[PDB]
Amino acid sequence: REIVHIQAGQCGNQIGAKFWEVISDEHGIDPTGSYHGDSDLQLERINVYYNEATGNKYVPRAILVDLEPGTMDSVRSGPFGQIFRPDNFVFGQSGAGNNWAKGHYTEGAELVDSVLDVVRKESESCDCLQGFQLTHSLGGGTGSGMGTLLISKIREEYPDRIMNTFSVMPSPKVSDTVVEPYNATLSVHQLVENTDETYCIDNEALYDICFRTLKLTTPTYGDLNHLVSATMSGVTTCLRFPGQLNADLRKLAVNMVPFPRLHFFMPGFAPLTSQYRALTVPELTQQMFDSKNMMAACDPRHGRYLTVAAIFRGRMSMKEVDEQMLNVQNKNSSYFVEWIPNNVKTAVCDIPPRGLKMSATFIGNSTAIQELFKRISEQFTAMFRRKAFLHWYTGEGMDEMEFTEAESNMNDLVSEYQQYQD
Amino acid sequence: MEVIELNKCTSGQSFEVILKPPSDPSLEEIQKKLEAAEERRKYQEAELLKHLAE
Amino acid sequence: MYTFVVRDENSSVYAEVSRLLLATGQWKRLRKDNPRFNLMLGERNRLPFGRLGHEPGLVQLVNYYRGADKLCRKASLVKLIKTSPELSESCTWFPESYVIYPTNLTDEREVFLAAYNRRREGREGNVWIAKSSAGAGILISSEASELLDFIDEQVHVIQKYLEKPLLLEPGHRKFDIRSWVLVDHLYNIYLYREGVLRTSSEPYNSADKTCHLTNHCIQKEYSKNYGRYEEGNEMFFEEFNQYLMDALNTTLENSILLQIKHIIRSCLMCIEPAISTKHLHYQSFQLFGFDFMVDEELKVWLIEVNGAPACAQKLYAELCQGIVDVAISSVFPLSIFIKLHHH
Amino acid sequence: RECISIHVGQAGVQIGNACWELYCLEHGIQPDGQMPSDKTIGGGDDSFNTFFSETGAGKHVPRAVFVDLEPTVIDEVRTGTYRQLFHPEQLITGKEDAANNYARGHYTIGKEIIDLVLDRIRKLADQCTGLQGFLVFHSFGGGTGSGFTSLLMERLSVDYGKKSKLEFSIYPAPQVSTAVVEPYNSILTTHTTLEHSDCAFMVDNEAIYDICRRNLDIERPTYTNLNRLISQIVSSITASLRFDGALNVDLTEFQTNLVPYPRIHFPLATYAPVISAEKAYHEQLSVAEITNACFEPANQMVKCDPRHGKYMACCLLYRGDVVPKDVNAAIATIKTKRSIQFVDWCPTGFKVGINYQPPTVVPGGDLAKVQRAVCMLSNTTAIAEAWARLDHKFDLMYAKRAFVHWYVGEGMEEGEFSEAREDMAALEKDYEEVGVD
Ligand SMILES: Nc1nc2c(ncn2[C@@H]2O[C@H](COP(=O)(O)OP(=O)(O)OP(=O)(O)O)[C@@H](O)[C@H]2O)c(=O)[nH]1
Ligand SMILES: Nc1ncnc2c1ncn2[C@@H]1O[C@H](COP(=O)(O)OP(=O)(O)CP(=O)(O)O)[C@@H](O)[C@H]1O
Ligand SMILES: Nc1nc2c(ncn2[C@@H]2O[C@H](COP(=O)(O)OP(=O)(O)O)[C@@H](O)[C@H]2O)c(=O)[nH]1
Ligand SMILES: COc1cc(S(=O)(=O)Oc2ccc3[nH]c(C)cc3c2F)cc(OC)c1OC
Ligand SMILES: [Ca+2]
Ligand SMILES: [Ca+2]
Ligand SMILES: [Mg+2]
Ligand SMILES: [Mg+2]
Ligand SMILES: [Mg+2]
Repeated sequence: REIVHIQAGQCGNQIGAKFWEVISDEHGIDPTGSYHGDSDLQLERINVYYNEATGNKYVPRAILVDLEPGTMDSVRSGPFGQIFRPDNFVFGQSGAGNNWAKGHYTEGAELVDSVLDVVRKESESCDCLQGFQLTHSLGGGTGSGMGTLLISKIREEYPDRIMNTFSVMPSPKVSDTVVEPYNATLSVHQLVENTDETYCIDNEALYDICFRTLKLTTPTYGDLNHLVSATMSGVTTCLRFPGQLNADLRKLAVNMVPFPRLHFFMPGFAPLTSQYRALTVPELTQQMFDSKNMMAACDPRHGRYLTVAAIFRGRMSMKEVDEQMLNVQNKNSSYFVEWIPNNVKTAVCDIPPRGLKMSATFIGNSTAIQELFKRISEQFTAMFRRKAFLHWYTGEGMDEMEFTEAESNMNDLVSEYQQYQD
Repeated sequence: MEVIELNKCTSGQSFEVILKPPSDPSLEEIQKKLEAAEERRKYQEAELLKHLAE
Repeated sequence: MYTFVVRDENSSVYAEVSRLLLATGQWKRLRKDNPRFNLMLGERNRLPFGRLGHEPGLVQLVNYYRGADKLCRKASLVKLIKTSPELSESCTWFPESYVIYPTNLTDEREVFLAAYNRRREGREGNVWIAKSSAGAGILISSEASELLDFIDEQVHVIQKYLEKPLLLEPGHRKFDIRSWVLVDHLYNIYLYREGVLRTSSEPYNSADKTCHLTNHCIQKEYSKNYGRYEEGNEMFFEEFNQYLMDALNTTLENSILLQIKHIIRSCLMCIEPAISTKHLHYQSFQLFGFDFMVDEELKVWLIEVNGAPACAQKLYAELCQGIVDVAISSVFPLSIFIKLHHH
Repeated sequence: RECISIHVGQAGVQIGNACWELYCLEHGIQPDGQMPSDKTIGGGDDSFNTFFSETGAGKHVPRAVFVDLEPTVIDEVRTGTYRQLFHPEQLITGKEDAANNYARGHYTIGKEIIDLVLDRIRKLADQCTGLQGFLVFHSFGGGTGSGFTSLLMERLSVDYGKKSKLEFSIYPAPQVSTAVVEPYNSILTTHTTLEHSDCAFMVDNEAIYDICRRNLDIERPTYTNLNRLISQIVSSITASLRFDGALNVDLTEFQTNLVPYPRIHFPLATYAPVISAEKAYHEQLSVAEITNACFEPANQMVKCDPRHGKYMACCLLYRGDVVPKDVNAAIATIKTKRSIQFVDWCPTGFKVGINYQPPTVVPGGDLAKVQRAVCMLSNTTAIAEAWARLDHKFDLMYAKRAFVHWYVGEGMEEGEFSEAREDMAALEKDYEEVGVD
């Protein structure tokens, strides 16, 4: 079961670049593509994210997309830049100017066809393609605009494959432009309709974790992206490493998504790292469900968990893992829906992440995620009610009504997340 | 408490102990519902492409 | 922290037990339909026992013993006696009783008329009584056709009437002893040291149904002398025991309680192999209310057993705490009872 | 005669792999299929030939068919120790599993492979002078075990309308769960299989898990521990078919002795004794001790309380050093203490069967070798508890239509849910009408 990776935009390629830099190490793949590990478990499922080449070389099944050549030149010049397939670099020149319209309708349109040719070529060499995973931000123009355009076009051609995304939400605390709510609202509507699984990565959460928890006075995008790498490694562990659960993207969606539109997951990770003391199983569980370890900036206690999937990594007592997991459910039983039995799933992997002996990653379909969409919606209306900055989008051919629709679709999503909270 | 039908063999024996007396569809019908499900599955798909065409 | 749910709002006893558990600060009340509980205060009718003991890492307890209806219903009690060797047909403390089905509707009609004609031809007192589980409808008559036609006019039962009841001289009235029994998950039989006497207010007349029925509702409704002698027509053991000493020159422990403790043990040991939850995936406890009646020779009789009793106002505090102490905290850690030892 | 075993889904394949392992040990068949005991190489009308065909080279080949929409589980049978037993034509695999979706295993991914499975089944059916029926191993909760099984039961009922069909079903348990939509699949597959299965043996994974923990002292039972225990019970039930005897000698007799009402065809199995092989030496239980254990809920394959449920039939299947007189004395003494209330329209009696050969165990397993063991098959109304538990979980998710879109997206209609559930409510009504006091 192969997965095709796609990274779009500055944020999409920079977090995506780190993702490959991380798992490549976890599987023992050097920057040249040669395997230099010890455990065969590293290679039992290497085909999921890597294609084997001549001379036992492992090339990521990744596609790098951007309307500017800047962020992709850095990737090629980065640590693991020589490992990516050269043909899979697809870039434009004019850029998207942090404009959703430019990425979705005008400048991305010129480039989108070329990308699908690479996607098609990768899918053709997949014995059993299970789906695609995209990394991008919703606040910019390329990853947001063009990224959703690709998702829409990929669905038209692979309607029976799972569409997964790691979607970085904008935040005024970490902001590049005031039109980020416009771009994010337009993108959210697309994700609601055309994805099965969206990992909501809120830059507000990443910032607070770097500032409050990790005690970094001035977080940099690199600091926030270290958090994203740890999470992306955690939520792909069951895919990348063998287990008794034969995990795949379709199974995750069937069990995590009770309603097709409510597929926006709150990811959490423990222990938060920027360090020699090992962490016990109860410590992982407590921190994992703690709001200070959530990557979405929502209070879980303000909502209810529809479904939860937790992954513990390292050598530990699986019996103890149960003892502490069931404890949380039985303690905070009010924060889990009572009408979905056995809505908490736990898996264990003996292989720990690089640098830690014990770790735990958490995937939560919580109705508290409505707080995030409400935050975006408020920021969106605050500008739209005065049509502020709309000329950047109407100049690219869009009409006001398309905003009013995305606004309504956003407010509707919040209402849907609310009805299931009672 | 009456043992009855004491059958015995080399590999075993069996008996009964009374303690108190007393006081499908056809192949076509299958294919009909099966093919009918793929029709709804292909119609729901066609609607998706029609929606994406818009 | 411990988890419990509530599904019986009309329970005046466990409305108090729910109060105390929360007051400890170590117990939490969830919603009635939450499957993850450590304890259930389930409803009277249709308690879903089949769904209990199936939650991983969750020791579940319930305040009702499944299958206890065989002892807390009129028809099943009489059928339990006789058919049970322990509670033989020759049960000295159980009033002679027979199960009667209405004609519109096994049945024991011809057997009732058998032991009736013997008393008429033997010059013996032949007064009987009929009642049912659908009561607030009772009839006391010396004839046969009158009681059986009243039955035709659900499953009823007819038993012999205590035509010679023990009467308290300060009034010449009839009392009714209520003893509270608690059976925990270990099937230890705990009797509450404090009981009540729903005394009457009118003089018993062996020739009207107010001086014959001693329910607190009848005394508060039909009787006018409510509260003349004792408060609320409910005497306690301390007052009663003193009257036994001054009048009959005996005590409550010997002339009455010895029999009461025997009747309690016999009934619960009889159905122990049918309701015991020792090797079961869930545990059960339950509070019972035994109603007795004492005759003039100081002999205790068994009237009925209630599965959902209501405790006296004074003794709510002392009792409902005892429920938590021995039934709820015995399995979920955070004397006023007499343990009836047995095997 | 002959019996064809069919193993569907992950649980069916793994449990079947454990059963045929135990059959080989009990029949002395080597992992290369060579049975030295057999002196009729190539032929043999013996009793064990009902489950094993004989090749010209003298190889005892199981009369089995393993099916799974995904190839990972059956590949271990192909590279396992007993790989030589089967030929590849019996091991059928797909590419994509059903993703725990009944609709995906019945309407979409199942319909692609049903025709092939039936042909492979016919390849064995034609090797049978008289075919008795089929033994179907599968899980309620799995997408393939529920969806594809029900489809096959519909088709077998057409192509083999005379042959009987017995079921070994794994009732879902949260302790070893695999998906949250398992209740949906368990209800859909029971509704679509009820009219086709002649008798079904439910195994609650909760019972096996607890039994492994308490009696075998295994902190975290694996599927291996569960399957090795389950195969012991399956062996007791199928022993009468594979060894000479007179009780339950053909598949139709299970229906006669245990299934008076066709829809109430879910006998409750109880096994004893389960002893930890870690124990150096255990106090070997007596005939009366193991018989009494048949009435302890902790030893039942489905957690329920037979006291509050009337019996309709009861078979005792002893295995080992057991003599009829011991059995009768145990039955008489257990009547007095226990409360065994049959229905008024059935005799209060027990059909007993003894096989002198002691229960076999796998070398290096967890089950100690015992000198006498018993498996009780009692068709008691108390097993309706499991249907109620399963039905309540169904009503909780379906009230909000949770996860339903996944099924309708494969072709299913929302109505088929209420149809399947209303059938389950009817089954719970039938159990009550038979168990009223
Ligand atoms: N006793 C036992 N139960 C099992 C075993 N394997 C899976 N199960 C149970 O089966 C249920 C899931 O069904 P599976 O058989 O794994 O699924 P499947 O038949 O492969 O169908 P798919 O969803 O397409 O994979 C869960 O409730 C598990 O507890 C096993 O080996 N032994
Ligand atoms: N055999 C008998 N002899 C004399 N009096 C009898 C009797 N059977 C019943 N009684 C009288 O009938 C009264 C009420 O009977 P019973 O106990 O059936 O009523 P009930 O069900 O309302 C009691 P509770 O309020 O405790 O549930 C008793 O208090 C007693 O005075
Ligand atoms: N976490 C993270 N967020 C980023 C990064 N770069 C930009 N962002 C965020 O994404 C939005 C800008 O999007 P950007 O990726 O530059 O848009 P694009 O280049 O046109 O696709 C803002 O909300 C930024 O805070 C990055 O490297 N990491
Ligand atoms: C790759 O992503 C993952 C996939 C899976 S799975 O393929 O086994 O899907 C399942 C199966 C059963 C389930 N029950 C519930 C409540 C959720 C759930 C589920 F998601 C499990 C993962 O961790 C537990 C996981 O995390 C990284
Ligand atoms: Ca032979
Ligand atoms: Ca049939
Ligand atoms: Mg930028
Ligand atoms: Mg009353
Ligand atoms: Mg599978």
